[PDB]
Amino acid sequence: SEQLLHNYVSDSLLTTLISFQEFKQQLQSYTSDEQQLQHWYELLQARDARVTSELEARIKQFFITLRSRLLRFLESEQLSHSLSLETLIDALYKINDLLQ
Amino acid sequence: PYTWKFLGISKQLSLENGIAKLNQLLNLEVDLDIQTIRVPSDPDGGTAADEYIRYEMRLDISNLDEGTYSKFIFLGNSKMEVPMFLCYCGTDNRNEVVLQWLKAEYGVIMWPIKFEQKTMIKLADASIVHVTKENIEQITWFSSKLYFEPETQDKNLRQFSIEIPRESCEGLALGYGNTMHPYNDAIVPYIYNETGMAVERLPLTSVILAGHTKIMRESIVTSTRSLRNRVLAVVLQSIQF
Amino acid sequence: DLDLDLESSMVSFFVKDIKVELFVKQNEIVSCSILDDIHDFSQNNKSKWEIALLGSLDDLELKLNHSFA
Amino acid sequence: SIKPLQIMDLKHLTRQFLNENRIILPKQTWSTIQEESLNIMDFLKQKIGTLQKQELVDSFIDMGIINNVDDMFELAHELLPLELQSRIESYL
Amino acid sequence: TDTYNSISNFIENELTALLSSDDYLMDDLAGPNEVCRLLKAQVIEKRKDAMSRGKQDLLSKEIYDNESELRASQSQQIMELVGDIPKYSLGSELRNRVEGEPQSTSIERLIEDVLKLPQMDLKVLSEYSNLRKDLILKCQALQIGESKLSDILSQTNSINSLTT
Amino acid sequence: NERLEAILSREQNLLEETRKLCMNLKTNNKKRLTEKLIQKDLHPVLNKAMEYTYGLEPDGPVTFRNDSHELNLMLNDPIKSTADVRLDKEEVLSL
Amino acid sequence: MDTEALANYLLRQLSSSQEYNKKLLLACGFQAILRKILLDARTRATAEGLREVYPYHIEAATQAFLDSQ
Amino acid sequence: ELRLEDNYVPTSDTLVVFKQLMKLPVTVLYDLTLSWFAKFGGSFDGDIYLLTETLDLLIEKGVRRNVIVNRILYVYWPDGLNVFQLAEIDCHLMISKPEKFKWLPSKALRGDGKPYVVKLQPAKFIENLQTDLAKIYHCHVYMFKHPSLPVLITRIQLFDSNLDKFQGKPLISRRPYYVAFPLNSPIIFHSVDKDIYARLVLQSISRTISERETIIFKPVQKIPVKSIHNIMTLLGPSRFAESMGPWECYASANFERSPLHDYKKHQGLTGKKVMVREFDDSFLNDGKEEPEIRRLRLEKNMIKFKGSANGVMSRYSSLVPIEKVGFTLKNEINSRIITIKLKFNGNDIFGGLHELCDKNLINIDKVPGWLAGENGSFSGTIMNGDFQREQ
DNA sequence: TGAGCGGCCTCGGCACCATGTGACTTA
DNA sequence: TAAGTCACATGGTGCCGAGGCCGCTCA
Repeated sequence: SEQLLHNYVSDSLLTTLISFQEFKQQLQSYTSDEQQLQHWYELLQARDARVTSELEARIKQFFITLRSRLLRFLESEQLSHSLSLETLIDALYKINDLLQ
Repeated sequence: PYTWKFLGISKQLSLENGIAKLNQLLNLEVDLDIQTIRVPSDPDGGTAADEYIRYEMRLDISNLDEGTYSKFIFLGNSKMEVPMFLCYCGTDNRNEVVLQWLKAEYGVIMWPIKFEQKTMIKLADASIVHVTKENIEQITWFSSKLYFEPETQDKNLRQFSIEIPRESCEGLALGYGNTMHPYNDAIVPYIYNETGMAVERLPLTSVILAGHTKIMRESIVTSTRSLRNRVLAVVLQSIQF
Repeated sequence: DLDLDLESSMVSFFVKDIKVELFVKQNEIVSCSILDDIHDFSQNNKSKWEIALLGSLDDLELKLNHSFA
Repeated sequence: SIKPLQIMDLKHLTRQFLNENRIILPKQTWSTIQEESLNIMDFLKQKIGTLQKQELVDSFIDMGIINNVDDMFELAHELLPLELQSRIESYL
Repeated sequence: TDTYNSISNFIENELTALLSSDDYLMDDLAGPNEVCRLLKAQVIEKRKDAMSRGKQDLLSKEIYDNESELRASQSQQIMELVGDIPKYSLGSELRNRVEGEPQSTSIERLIEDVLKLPQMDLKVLSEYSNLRKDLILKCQALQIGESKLSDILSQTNSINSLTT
Repeated sequence: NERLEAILSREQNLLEETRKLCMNLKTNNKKRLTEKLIQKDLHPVLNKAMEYTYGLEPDGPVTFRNDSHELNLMLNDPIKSTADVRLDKEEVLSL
Repeated sequence: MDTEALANYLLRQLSSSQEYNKKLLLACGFQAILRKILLDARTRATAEGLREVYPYHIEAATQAFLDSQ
Repeated sequence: ELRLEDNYVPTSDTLVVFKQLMKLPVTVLYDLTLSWFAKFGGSFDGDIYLLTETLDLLIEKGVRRNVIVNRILYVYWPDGLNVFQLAEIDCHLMISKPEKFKWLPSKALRGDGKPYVVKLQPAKFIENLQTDLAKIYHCHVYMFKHPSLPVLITRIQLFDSNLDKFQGKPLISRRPYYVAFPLNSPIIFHSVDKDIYARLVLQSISRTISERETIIFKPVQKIPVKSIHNIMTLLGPSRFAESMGPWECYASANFERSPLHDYKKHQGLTGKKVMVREFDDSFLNDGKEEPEIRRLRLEKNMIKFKGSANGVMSRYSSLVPIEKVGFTLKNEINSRIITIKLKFNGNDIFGGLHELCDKNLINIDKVPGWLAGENGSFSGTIMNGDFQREQ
């Protein structure tokens, strides 16, 4: 389930979509220095790994919160269609008083 | 679904002469057929003066439907008060030209034919007895349906029908005995005995034989391409004075 | 003022203002319902009255005239 | 709403054409052609926005309907009353 | 509940708009200008037919299908696991007594319902069985007392007839 | 749509349970007829009730339903109990 | 509902005598489109053998017509 | 939450409501306006007594109903009529014009097969029905008692879901389904509808009536009959049920009085005037017959078709007009089953047959019981002389 | 003179049996 | 080749809700 979200996130990352070869091929206009391009690509990898981890953290939190809230809804529905034994005991006590 | 309109004729007109004038007027050759039928072959229906003259005029052009197949059937007997009637099917506009020519050539008085209740019962009797090439008469049983449209105050009873299945009709006929008029002798008395209805008095608009024909008060429509001799004869005794 | 159905089984009437409605079988009351609620009127006394009102019809008339006073 | 046509408008428009040439339209086909009238009008307005003399007959030649102005005022003959087709003939 | 709007809104808020804004801001602050514009140009170029609303709608529909399969699973688990006596296995007067009385207090229906009362922590179950057995004894005593009272009423009828 | 799916699942579960209960009741009644009262332990005065009840199917419960209105009859009705909980005379006398 | 009513429809869609003639010719062209489309619909229905036409028939016919236009 | 309360406003066409209130008279409009403003209120500003005085000024002004219809649809409630209003106007149309509605009867069978005499606690029944139908559709139900008949007529209205259609936020209504509950009768009258929503409403009604043992509704007739009074006369809990046609004298009891009555006025002492009926076949053989014996044969036909000499009171109109009946008479003539299917059509079958009997077209001495109006509005098969109805 | 209800009635959509003909088999 | 069985596709009777004009109709 979360694999779809992970694939959607990873398929739209700059490092996964653009390689370092394409990075250097595109950025020949401003600087031809390979060291500065490598440093900028390292910064790109650091920042997109950081935001990838942060997106993973928020989607995990979203999934757990959604599952917990909808599971409480399911539990409330099941309790609505079920009967607790203590209320049955109280009703039987009232009926016992009536028969008494 | 070939509706036959019926018209009586005041004179015994002979069609084997003068039809070339009609051919010249219509610019086409008609296929006139001459037959001498003897319809009441049963001993109880008469044994003398039973011969009729049957003319089958046909505006033959092509055979696809009644738009080119408006037949004309004439029946005649010289030993009657009224000697001739015609019946024609189809809806071609040349049919009224043929009627106008017949009037203006033979000087005949022609009026439409209306059937009474007992006439309709006798016609339903006539339309099941079939003549065979071996010179025998066969009663083909059809699931009839008497259909009434009474006129009552405030339109209380608009219409009512009496459906009679085929096997019940033949059971009634065999219960009555060996007869050759099943509806008038077995079916109608059984209806009168059971439901109290005298259908010869009630307003009867049509009796429907399923798959064969459904005759009405002013027209007879038949699935079969022609009209059998018994129906023509009963129509001929119907218009007598 | 009271309302009777066709077989006089499902009825409703007011004793003073209390809407007492009854389901009664053959010459014997099998069900009762006190509907009208007064601020002085309670619910346990209501249930006790509903249980007491069950029984025969002549007994209902006698006990209703008894509790009316 | 205001721009789409109605079903009874299409009955009154093409009822005689479906009667002379035997066409049977169920209600689903009627709703479908009511939907299609909007698409046809949008396509006609996209092809021809403004109206002057030569461009309409050139477009109708490009439409594949006609081949000349003779086809124009013969098609107008079978779709207009006598005064209107005479007026169109005076216009062409 | 409304799970599908929450999923779609979470996608379109925290997944694509946040990604675009964060990518633009990080590429602007990486240094510079022309570098950022060009790199944004090709990353927009290769993400064609992938960030479109049809793709997010299909992703939301597929994750909804997965979640609905999980809902079917946990629904079977939560329906197959019952804790106490369920509904429709007990009388209508009992059910009405459970969730607020309908003012129709009938002795006969109560007797008929608690005569059909089902039987099974341990102390609650033992208390329920003891209460059910006590109510069965109440019903038995009620029928015996009614028949006895009818007999005594017939006897008193005959006695008063003789006395009068 | 999900709510109606849950409703249909509950109704189908109830239908399967009811059909299973009906088939179980039919087989249980057949087995109880076959294994309990048709054996040699049947009291001989019930041999005639069995004859019209299962042997060939009159003079039985129809006769009593005629007589209970002909005579305005009652009998000593059974004390209604469940799950083999027999009546406790000491308990009801103390009650 | 005459062709002049359809011309009124077209003018109220776009909102002297020469423009009225232009719109009347446009209405004639619209009727020509509808007649050709319905003729193609009957042609395909008769090709499949059905007596009447259906939405998929006329949708395929109009897609084939707009493919050439 | 899916149940529909009595304050929601649906999207209804203003012209349909406009032509709907045209049929109501002015006094029911007056009563409806005061009841509506006392219960729910309106966009018009004023006291309840002030609005009563305003409607009073309207009714001694003698104004036409069109003006007050425009008022209550344009200033009192301009946004739209509430569901309670839309149900109550249509129920008032049902009360005003009962002949415009057709009903279908259905017996309330239960358990073993004995019919269940249905009894309703109306407020609890409405609450339970609305909660039951709320699980499936957006349902509003309204219930009222007939001013004349002893029935309880409900009205169940179901609401559905909803080129670019712009925006409506609507809840489109369907045609309402009416189920009429007589007070103590297993027979249940419901409106003529065979779609899935009518089946849903009848199913939910059967599930919510019962509450003790499962109840199924089995339809006892498939030909609808108009005029709810007539279907209570036919299938309702009255004496005229199972005594119709020649046996309406027993249902009306006009021929015997109490045994505590004067015995000088007994039927056996004063006697009755009759005619010798000829058992020989003489009807088919036969003018200006005597006007006293003509009155006697007219009385004979009147007795045969309506049960009473003077009838239950032009004069051919029966107690209940019947639209369609079909009888399938079967006999055994020498080990052959002979079936005759008689179908009828009209506004009053047995009145028309009575008129045909008066015109000497049908023998009144041979017209059977089922043709005479016995077990009326029931179509069935006559085998061995016994009429069993169809299903 | 003017609004107005009620029988009429036809449109047409649906429901069902009825029906004629080609394809195919039997003798 | 005459007769039979078959599904098939169209013919047709009956039914009914919607709605319109009519038909007086009455103030």
